[PDB]
Amino acid sequence: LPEEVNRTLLQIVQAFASPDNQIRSVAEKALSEEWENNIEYLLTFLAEQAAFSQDTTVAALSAVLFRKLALKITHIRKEVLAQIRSSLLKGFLSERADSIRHKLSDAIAECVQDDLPAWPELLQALIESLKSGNPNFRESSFRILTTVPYLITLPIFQSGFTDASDNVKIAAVTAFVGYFKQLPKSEWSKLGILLPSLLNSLPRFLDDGKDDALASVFESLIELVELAPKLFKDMFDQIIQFTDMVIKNKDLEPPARTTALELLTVFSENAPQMCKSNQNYGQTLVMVTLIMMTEVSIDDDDAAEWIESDDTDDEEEVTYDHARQALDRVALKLGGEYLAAPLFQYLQQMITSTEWRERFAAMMALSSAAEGCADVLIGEIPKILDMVIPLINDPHPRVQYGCCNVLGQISTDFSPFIQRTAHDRILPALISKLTSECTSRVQTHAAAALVNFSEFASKDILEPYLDSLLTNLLVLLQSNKLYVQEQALTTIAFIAEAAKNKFIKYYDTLMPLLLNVLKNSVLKGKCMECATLIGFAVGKEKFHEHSQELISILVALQNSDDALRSYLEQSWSRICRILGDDFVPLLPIVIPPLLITAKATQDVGLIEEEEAANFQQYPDWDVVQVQGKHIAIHTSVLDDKVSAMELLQSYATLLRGQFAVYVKEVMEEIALPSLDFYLHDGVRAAGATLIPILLSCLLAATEELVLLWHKASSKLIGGLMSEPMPEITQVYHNSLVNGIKVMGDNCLSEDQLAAFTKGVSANLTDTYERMQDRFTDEDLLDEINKSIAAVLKTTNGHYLKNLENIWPMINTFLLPILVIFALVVIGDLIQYEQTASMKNAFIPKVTECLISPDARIRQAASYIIGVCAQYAPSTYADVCIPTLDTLVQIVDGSKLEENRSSTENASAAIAKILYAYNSNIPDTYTANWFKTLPTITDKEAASFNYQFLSQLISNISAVVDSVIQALNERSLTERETVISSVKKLLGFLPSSDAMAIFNRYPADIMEKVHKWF
Amino acid sequence: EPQVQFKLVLVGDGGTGKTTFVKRHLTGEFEKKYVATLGVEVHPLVFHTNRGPIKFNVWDTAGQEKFGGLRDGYYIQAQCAIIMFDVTSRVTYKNVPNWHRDLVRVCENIPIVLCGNKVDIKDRKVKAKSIVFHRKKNLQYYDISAKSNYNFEKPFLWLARKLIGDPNLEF
Ligand SMILES: Nc1nc2c(ncn2[C@@H]2O[C@H](COP(=O)(O)OP(=O)(O)OP(=O)(O)O)[C@@H](O)[C@H]2O)c(=O)[nH]1
Ligand SMILES: [Mg+2]
Repeated sequence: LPEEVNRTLLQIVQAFASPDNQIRSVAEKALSEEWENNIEYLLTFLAEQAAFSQDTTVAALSAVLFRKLALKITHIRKEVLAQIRSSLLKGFLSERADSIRHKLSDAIAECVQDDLPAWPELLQALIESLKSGNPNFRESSFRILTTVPYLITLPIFQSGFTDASDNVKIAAVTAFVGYFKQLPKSEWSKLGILLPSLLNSLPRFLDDGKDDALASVFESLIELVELAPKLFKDMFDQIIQFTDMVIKNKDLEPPARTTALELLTVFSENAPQMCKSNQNYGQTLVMVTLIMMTEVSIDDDDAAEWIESDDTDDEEEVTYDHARQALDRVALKLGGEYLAAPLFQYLQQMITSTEWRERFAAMMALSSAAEGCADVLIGEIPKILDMVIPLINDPHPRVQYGCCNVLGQISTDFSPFIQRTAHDRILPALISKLTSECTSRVQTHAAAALVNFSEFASKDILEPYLDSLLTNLLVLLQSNKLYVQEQALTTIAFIAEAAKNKFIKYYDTLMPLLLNVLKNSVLKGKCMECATLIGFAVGKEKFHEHSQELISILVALQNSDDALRSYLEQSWSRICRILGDDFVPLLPIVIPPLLITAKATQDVGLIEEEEAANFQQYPDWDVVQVQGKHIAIHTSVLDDKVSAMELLQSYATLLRGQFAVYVKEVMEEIALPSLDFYLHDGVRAAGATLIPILLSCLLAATEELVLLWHKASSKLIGGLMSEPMPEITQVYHNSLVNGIKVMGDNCLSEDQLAAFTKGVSANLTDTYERMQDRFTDEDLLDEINKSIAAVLKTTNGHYLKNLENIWPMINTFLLPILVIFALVVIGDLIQYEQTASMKNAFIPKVTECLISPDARIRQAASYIIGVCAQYAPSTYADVCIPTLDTLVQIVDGSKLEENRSSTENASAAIAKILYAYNSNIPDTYTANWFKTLPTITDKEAASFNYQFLSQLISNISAVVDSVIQALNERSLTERETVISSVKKLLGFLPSSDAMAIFNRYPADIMEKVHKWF
Repeated sequence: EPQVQFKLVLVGDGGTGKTTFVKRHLTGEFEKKYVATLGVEVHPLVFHTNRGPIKFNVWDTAGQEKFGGLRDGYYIQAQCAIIMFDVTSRVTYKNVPNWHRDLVRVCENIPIVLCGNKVDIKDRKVKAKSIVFHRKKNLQYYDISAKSNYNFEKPFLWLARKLIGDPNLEF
């Protein structure tokens, strides 16, 4: 190279190292910007430096850079590749530092390639160097064969495995495994034969005391098992016995023993049937993991250090941690069938040893094996408790903790069967560890294990143990350490569901202990939650004894410098459910934060191409592509918006008129704008459910109401045509219904009625279309029925006119879900004698429907016939009286769950006809009707029948019973007059005749009957 | 001043939190936006221990191949390393063996700590079960969170004990 070029490049490569960002950034620009025009010179330089520079940093960097830039070699002129190769190779064979020869070898490897010219000088250099008296030459040659295994395509590797230099051996093994890593399986059996030479070389490492080098070889062997487990079949016993021997030699440093364990473990993951076909594996594996799990609290028999620390793992207990996860891993792979026997053979022994570490080890080993061995151990369950539970009182606290751990683990792993059969042994055992006699760590771990057990235990099983659980946990609550206070509060809140009643008992000592913890965001929050759950449990009057203090701590907590914030909100809310309208004065503290959050805007922004690839690292954001562009919403922020709205809505629901102050602001700035949140349906839905509730809040307090309703209805209606999600469309109709119900009579205007019709039609249209393609649809149509009906009523029929324009659509539906829809619509039409225009278009199909095999169709049909007689008496008589016989037949599996509903509407339908055309009927009928009582399921039907029964007033015992049944079955209500009519009939009978009718009825319904008559 | 100092190379896939992790140590602030590192940024971190001030010169490298390019040249004369991955992104863990492989290409034998960052996030994709590369290579593993400071110092403390060779070293 030109001498100028050299000093410029040399400066740059040297500067490339400053820890200092300037010197090094300047060199970075220089390389990237100044150095297709210069690349060959640069590669030729860096190859020269690595080969010939006397400076170590320079030589190393250059070799590393050369390799890196080469992968960024094929597009280089052949005259220069050859010169590069020749200098790299001259460098390699010259006098270089070990690490530089390593880096030269790495660079040389980048110069061997399928498309690159043959380089037979390399091949020759490797073979010679492998025979050199310099280990580094030998080691470095294997390294090359590792990186470029194709150069390989037997005595070389056998000399390699046997070499006096450990470095060479490790590189031999590395190269040997690399071959299988890189080449196809068809090539494998060609080096496979060497595996026994390799394995036979292994005992030499322990003789020389070179266990660090053994660990490296174990690393390579681990990789080989994951590629070709079967290759090991013939010598499986030999590797097992060797790893056994290594692990037991506990004067060796951990790495040879932990990697030996991993070698053992990895056979279970890659050849389970191989492991299972050889009883030696299972026995060795259990034995060695057991030995390593005793290596705890070394040189500390009392466990002083462990007793004094927090409830996290000691990361100094390396072999123990490794052994735990290994046993777990093997158990999960091999199952209990195979492992229970070897496992238990050892546990039986160690449970009884005089060394505490072995009694602990036994617990932790069971703990590790339990899930994987569940298939067998879920049945050997008394046997397990017979070993474990005796140790719960070991003189040694870590053995105690160990036993708690197992009871916890198996309460999970053998659930729900263990909860059913061992509650009588497990709970007392764990509960006895709660006492302050025991050490903090043990109390805490036992308390944790009670959570595992409770997770799958019924309230009945827990009940007799609760007072005992609670009295003990209160003491834990008084510990000076937080990891016990916290775990105590986790358990009390887990149990709060059951003990909803047993707090009143413990309340007076508990609540101040709770207030003291509050006076660890996680701690404080869990404490808040226990506090307010206890307050709900013991009710408002008893809660008043500390409510003011609790409130004032909460207020200070909210105004102090996000897990906690979700606890404050839930707690504020539970206080509101306790306090009733006594929460009102807290609103200006509690609501405004909720308002801020609930007013978040949808924030859509243009992301840039390429920036979209990385946005994947903001998980609160989501990105969608629209045209050639990407846009993003802050989704998390909008989830929080829904959260806030869910809270404001439950405030408005609880506080009724008292929330009115907030209505207009919440309506206009939160509810309504939310309907336009196009990227987020949670928002839109929350916005809609809010509407009617707000109105009814303002109503209860007091034109404003009218303005807000007009705005809100129209936005709802507008949403109907554009809304993509039918689930959301259903919400909007629901919301309209509920709004109409709040606002009352004639609350919609004519444009609204028209805009509604369009909406309905676009929804009906798309429902039809989704279904001419194949509950979601049934439900939507269910709500559309409700909104049509709700709208009809507020107009008092006038909506009849609009209703027509979409009559063809209705009519298509009429001729099962679409049918039920249409029939229900028609029933609503008639309810508000101006439908004659349509009588002819539907009665043929309704009369058909009457006898339909579908109960739901008959129901809707008969309802229509009944409603015809009630609201349109005369424009329908030619129909009602003929069909009357059909109804007497539909009436007769009639009284059966599936069609009890249908036959009850027919029943009411005939009672309607009988009423409208009273003595203009061809009277057997009314006696037929009667035999259809009682009406116990459909409430609006029952409501007509008992009104008709009451207009009319042998069958007296049936007259009475008809009413008893309806009342007791709660189908007519609010037990609110047919009774007056009945008592008059019973008046006209003696003392004794009156009595006798109730003689059939049991005590509980006779209590109710006394309070009815 | 500190006379005990080490070159620490910090590698891992882009967006796993490497810079956020270092900034948190350096200034205590948590940076919310992702601004890819270009090449490398070298930051000194000084820990005050019961054996004196220990300085780690942290070479915060670029995880995005497009900004890396020559990353591998930063590995030179490093005395220890952290490989980071993202517990919420399975792909970052799947790349751990490649990061490891490259580091040992240059830095033959040297303590390496593997860190799974972002354990403060709800939906873990890389569960404790999955994470086992540390067993196959004898690396020390830790769950960490730059956001919550969970196990914040563990990686540096481990490396410090290992490199000083004193297990009683305390921060
Ligand atoms: N929730 C959470 N977010 C984190 C955590 N650590 C980092 N982040 C965020 O993740 C993003 C990526 O952080 P960076 O630290 O710049 O990523 P980097 O690994 O340095 O990436 P490169 O420089 O491209 O290699 C930023 O938005 C951080 O705020 C964490 O522990 N928890
Ligand atoms: Mg970075």
